[PDB]
Amino acid sequence: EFVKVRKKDLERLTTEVMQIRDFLPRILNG
Amino acid sequence: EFVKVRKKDLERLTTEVMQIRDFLPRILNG
Amino acid sequence: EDATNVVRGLIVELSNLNRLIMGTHRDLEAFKRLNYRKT
Amino acid sequence: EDATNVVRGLIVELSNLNRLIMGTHRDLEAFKRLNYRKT
Ligand SMILES: [Cl-]
Ligand SMILES: [Cl-]
Repeated sequence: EFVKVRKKDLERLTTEVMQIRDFLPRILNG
Repeated sequence: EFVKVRKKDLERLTTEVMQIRDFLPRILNG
Repeated sequence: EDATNVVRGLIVELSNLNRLIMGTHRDLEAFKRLNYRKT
Repeated sequence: EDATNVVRGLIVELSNLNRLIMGTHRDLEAFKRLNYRKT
């Protein structure tokens, strides 16, 4: 089963994920 | 413009997002 | 079929977390800065 | 059109971050526990 998603919204979600990936590890690792 | 996404994968992504939402704030706020 | 409301919900949640991450980052940089001043 | 590879990439990234969050949580609970033993 597939659902439809706006490409721009998936690009935005990707941006948010990449931002947590880039800045969260340095905080958690000290 | 729309793209297709597996419902199960969007449900999994939602689970991952809800888990960061539930456990990350307590760590960051001390 | 249209999962826009779910995805936009995830964008809002993750963007809130990202705002909190950057505020924590700036508070940690500030805390380390103040300890050099105290010591 | 099929964005499965992108979404699965996000699942892998977020699940890696969630694993790191729980490991940090357990390390913080352990650190607080050891300070009560030291003090
Ligand atoms: Cl924002
Ligand atoms: Cl996992």
